[PDB]
Amino acid sequence: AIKKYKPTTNGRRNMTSSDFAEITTSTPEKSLLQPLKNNAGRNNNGRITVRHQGGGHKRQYRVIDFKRNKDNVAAVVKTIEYDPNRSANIALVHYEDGVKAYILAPKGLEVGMRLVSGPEADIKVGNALPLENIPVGTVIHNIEMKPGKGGQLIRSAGTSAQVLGKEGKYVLIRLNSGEVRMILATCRATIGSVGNEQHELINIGKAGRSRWMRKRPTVRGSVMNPNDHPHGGGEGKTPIGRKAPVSPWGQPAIGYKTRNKKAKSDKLIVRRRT
Amino acid sequence: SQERKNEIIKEYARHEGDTGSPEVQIAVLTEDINQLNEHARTHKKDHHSYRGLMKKIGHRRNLLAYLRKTDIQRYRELIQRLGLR
RNA sequence: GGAGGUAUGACAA
RNA sequence: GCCUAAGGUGGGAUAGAUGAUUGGGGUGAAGUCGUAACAAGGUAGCCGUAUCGGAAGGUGCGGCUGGAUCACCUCCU
RNA sequence: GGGAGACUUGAGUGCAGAAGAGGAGAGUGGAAUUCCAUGUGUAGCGGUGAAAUGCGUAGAUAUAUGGAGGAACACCAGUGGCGAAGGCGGCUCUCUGGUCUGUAACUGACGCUGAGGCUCGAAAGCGUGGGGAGCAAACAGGAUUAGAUACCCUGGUAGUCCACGCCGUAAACGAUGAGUGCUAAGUGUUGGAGGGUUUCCGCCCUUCAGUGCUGCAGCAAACGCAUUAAGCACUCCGCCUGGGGA
RNA sequence: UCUCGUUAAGGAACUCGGCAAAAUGACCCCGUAACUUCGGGAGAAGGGGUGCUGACUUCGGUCAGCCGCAGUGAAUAGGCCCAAGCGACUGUUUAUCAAAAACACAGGUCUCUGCAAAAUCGUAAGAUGAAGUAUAGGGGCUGACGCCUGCCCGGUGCUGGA
RNA sequence: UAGUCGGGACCUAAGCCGAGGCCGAUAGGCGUAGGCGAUGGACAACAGGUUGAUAUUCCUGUACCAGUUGUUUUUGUUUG
RNA sequence: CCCAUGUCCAGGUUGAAGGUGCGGUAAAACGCACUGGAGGACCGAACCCACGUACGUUGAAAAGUGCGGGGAUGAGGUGUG
Ligand SMILES: [K+]
Ligand SMILES: [K+]
Ligand SMILES: [K+]
Ligand SMILES: [K+]
Ligand SMILES: [K+]
Ligand SMILES: [K+]
Ligand SMILES: [K+]
Ligand SMILES: [K+]
Ligand SMILES: [K+]
Ligand SMILES: [K+]
Ligand SMILES: [K+]
Ligand SMILES: [K+]
Ligand SMILES: [K+]
Ligand SMILES: [K+]
Ligand SMILES: [K+]
Ligand SMILES: [K+]
Ligand SMILES: [K+]
Ligand SMILES: [K+]
Ligand SMILES: [K+]
Ligand SMILES: [K+]
Ligand SMILES: [K+]
Ligand SMILES: [K+]
Ligand SMILES: [K+]
Ligand SMILES: [K+]
Ligand SMILES: [K+]
Ligand SMILES: [K+]
Ligand SMILES: [K+]
Ligand SMILES: [Mg+2]
Ligand SMILES: [Mg+2]
Ligand SMILES: [Mg+2]
Ligand SMILES: [Mg+2]
Ligand SMILES: [Mg+2]
Ligand SMILES: [Mg+2]
Ligand SMILES: [Mg+2]
Ligand SMILES: [Mg+2]
Ligand SMILES: [Mg+2]
Ligand SMILES: [Mg+2]
Ligand SMILES: [Mg+2]
Ligand SMILES: [Mg+2]
Ligand SMILES: [Mg+2]
Ligand SMILES: [Mg+2]
Ligand SMILES: [Mg+2]
Ligand SMILES: [Mg+2]
Ligand SMILES: [Mg+2]
Ligand SMILES: [Mg+2]
Ligand SMILES: [Mg+2]
Ligand SMILES: [Mg+2]
Ligand SMILES: [Mg+2]
Ligand SMILES: [Mg+2]
Ligand SMILES: [Mg+2]
Ligand SMILES: [Mg+2]
Ligand SMILES: [Mg+2]
Ligand SMILES: [Mg+2]
Ligand SMILES: [Mg+2]
Ligand SMILES: [Mg+2]
Ligand SMILES: [Mg+2]
Ligand SMILES: [Mg+2]
Ligand SMILES: [Mg+2]
Ligand SMILES: [Mg+2]
Ligand SMILES: [Mg+2]
Ligand SMILES: [Mg+2]
Repeated sequence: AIKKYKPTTNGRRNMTSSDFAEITTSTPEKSLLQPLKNNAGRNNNGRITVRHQGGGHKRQYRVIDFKRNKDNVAAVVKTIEYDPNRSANIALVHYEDGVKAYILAPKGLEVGMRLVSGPEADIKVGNALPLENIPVGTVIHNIEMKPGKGGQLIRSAGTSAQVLGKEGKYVLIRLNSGEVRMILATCRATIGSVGNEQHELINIGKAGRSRWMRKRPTVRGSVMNPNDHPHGGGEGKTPIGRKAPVSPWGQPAIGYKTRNKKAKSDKLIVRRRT
Repeated sequence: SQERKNEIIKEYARHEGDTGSPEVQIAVLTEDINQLNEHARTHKKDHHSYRGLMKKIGHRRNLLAYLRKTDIQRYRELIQRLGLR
């Protein structure tokens, strides 16, 4: 649930946060933790390549089993855990043979559920099957784009996709964005939608909290100088004062499409959206 | 349920064959009221059934008032067994 | 026969 | 020395007066604009609500007959 | 009126039955509209009092085959049913309220009304998140007209739909508060019950509770009401006291 | 001239401006308005008490007495109030003449992006974005919250058509 | 003046270097294995005394850590 | 500006959510206490900052000092690499 803080301070005023009710532990699985340094938007040349990233809290990476290709044994859900690296929660599962893994927690997943993966798995939340084995109309997430590569699509909190049909070696899927496309039928997906649906409703509340979450401030181009931004300069506040608004590198910011016009996947995208 | 109703009737019957009496009626109304409350919390938009719950509550209250005005010893005995207030 | 339903124009005289 | 009237200071409470300006309302034998209602009032009217328009009002949604006319079945004399 | 008893008719429980678009949740069906794709096909289509805007040779409308999506549920359907009212109409299941009829085993006046409080409450509207076929305030264009910020036409956004939370108002009307008893008849119909016939089917009669129509007594300013009273009575509540200003 | 102390009567008449200085200052107690997002506004304001010595104590006082001009006796610890503009707020900035009404901000909205994502660094390889995946990431504008955000698509851009 | 302090003969972070490798007019750029790299991890002694100037470093007392040689004691010799 | 790894913030104050008890109720909402210890929270040293003013202006100083001033658990200060 979302808890609304009382306005004890102006910073606390209008702020909200999740009450983390679904989280059953705060002791992550040591075996599955890996270190990640904060790149702060800087690449192997040490240059800022993505603005507005850096600082904030330290994090340990939780190795998520996106492939879900262990089909022999079932895995019992042990915990629902907070994952600082993604908007969704993750579930610690113990395979009967003693192998431990993390998965994305689907909506409605509960501690104690027994999950299976493979062509013969039931159509149940948390089970992962090849798309060819999933009946049409089923809500799915964690869709892999290439066989054996692991889930890549529909992984953020509250997201879901739906199977629309089978044509050839491809399954017609509606993605979370509304786009309808073909995914290779040998690709696997997990049944259900991603949990933590309330994630989008959080009112961050104060600037410091965004800094905790590794976001550095955005400066508007209009309040820069002309040598910094096409919107820079002018006396006083100014309008855009150009044909169209542009990025710092002169690329139109309202409406101009940036997808490669010769994309290979265009053959596989049936109906676009976003 | 007629089975659950009869077994409550036998547990609280003032004597053999006593179906009607403040104790029997109140107790049966008490399990009826509890079950309908569970339904109410699951179906919070079922306003029409909730009105049935309220009439059950008022009838139970009226019978409790009659029992208290009539035999305060019985009234205290009953409310303890059913856990009322 | 009966019944519920499907543009403008004083004032008094 | 205690109590204490009056007096002084302070922040509130309460009642009337007055105030640039402002709001709708009532009045005013014969002003301007339209014609909304009363007949089916010429788009039936009215109710609540929303929205728009100089203005009466218009339009949408639901409701009412306190509905003119011709056309049906049930009912009943 | 108070106190101690007794009672069973009011009220309730039990037992046995009856009907129902009563409510909530989750699914699901066909018809139709729209859009989309593909054939066929060729210059119109659409619309009005008459027109035009609009759509169409960038191939329409029509027609065929499919696909998507939303909303509403033809026939049944009925002064028919259910609900306190607002209201409830495809079908299926799950949860759930109430009512009615017999019986007379049980309780033994436990009842009625109910200021204040609480709950529910059409439509429009509001907030957050979805959806969006059709319809359609606003709005645009075309007309009509003296003018038209209308009626008419072509479009069309909110809204209409869903979830959750607000709002709390309607010619929210039977413009008739609730409870109880009493006071001619006739005739429909919905759900019951009992009996007399009928080979059954059904018909006959008695009856309970609804729902209508007609109509005495009585009532009413009149209109009209009339066992579903606006009649004859008792209890409690709400409300009224010339019109306007409100 | 600088730095510091005291000043009769007056008390902002000074001055662009109460600049500077003065005054307030601790603790306890009484008490505390408009307005409000119901948290606040408040330490609002405005007042009272404070030393010493006995007696007595429920251990905080109370009673009584005593001295001084003065008792947080020195030092160090808010001046306050009314009202208007602007910015919601804490923050940030012109190192060295500008700390602000500027930037940022949470919130809003638009748009791009189906993942070898868009975007960016690079001739490239290789990276960042992300060991992220549309509730995510980039970009433009607006800038808490409340109520709201009307008309114009001819022009220019963008998008689609072809 | 130190087996015991701090550093090395221990460890890894960021980062850096980088066999082959990938890329590129030249130069070189990037990068795998492998390493380097503390500001972190690990790690055995203390009190007093002493000099003009050093001391947990010298000295006194009493310790600890790793290892070496020998003596005695136990037990194991390839079902160990 | 960022990365990895350390480290610093005297002392007071306020009293958010949650919890408990007792009232309240059909159950609730909810009221009152207590507990609880939130915050780019409050007062205030160190620490960081640099708002006013005087002075300095061949300076004590190529930007400071005096008296006051703001922040001071954070979008914080600061060390090492
Ligand atoms: K805030
Ligand atoms: K998370
Ligand atoms: K900005
Ligand atoms: K500018
Ligand atoms: K009219
Ligand atoms: K009605
Ligand atoms: K039933
Ligand atoms: K709405
Ligand atoms: K009848
Ligand atoms: K003077
Ligand atoms: K104040
Ligand atoms: K004194
Ligand atoms: K002070
Ligand atoms: K500012
Ligand atoms: K701001
Ligand atoms: K503002
Ligand atoms: K400042
Ligand atoms: K700035
Ligand atoms: K706003
Ligand atoms: K943005
Ligand atoms: K703009
Ligand atoms: K923003
Ligand atoms: K334009
Ligand atoms: K244009
Ligand atoms: K050493
Ligand atoms: K070290
Ligand atoms: K200074
Ligand atoms: Mg950004
Ligand atoms: Mg500038
Ligand atoms: Mg330029
Ligand atoms: Mg410019
Ligand atoms: Mg200007
Ligand atoms: Mg007229
Ligand atoms: Mg009319
Ligand atoms: Mg009329
Ligand atoms: Mg209009
Ligand atoms: Mg509505
Ligand atoms: Mg009313
Ligand atoms: Mg009848
Ligand atoms: Mg003087
Ligand atoms: Mg003097
Ligand atoms: Mg002056
Ligand atoms: Mg002067
Ligand atoms: Mg001053
Ligand atoms: Mg002093
Ligand atoms: Mg500011
Ligand atoms: Mg500030
Ligand atoms: Mg400067
Ligand atoms: Mg300055
Ligand atoms: Mg701005
Ligand atoms: Mg060492
Ligand atoms: Mg290298
Ligand atoms: Mg080489
Ligand atoms: Mg390595
Ligand atoms: Mg050591
Ligand atoms: Mg020395
Ligand atoms: Mg603070
Ligand atoms: Mg401070
Ligand atoms: Mg320092
Ligand atoms: Mg600075
Ligand atoms: Mg402050």
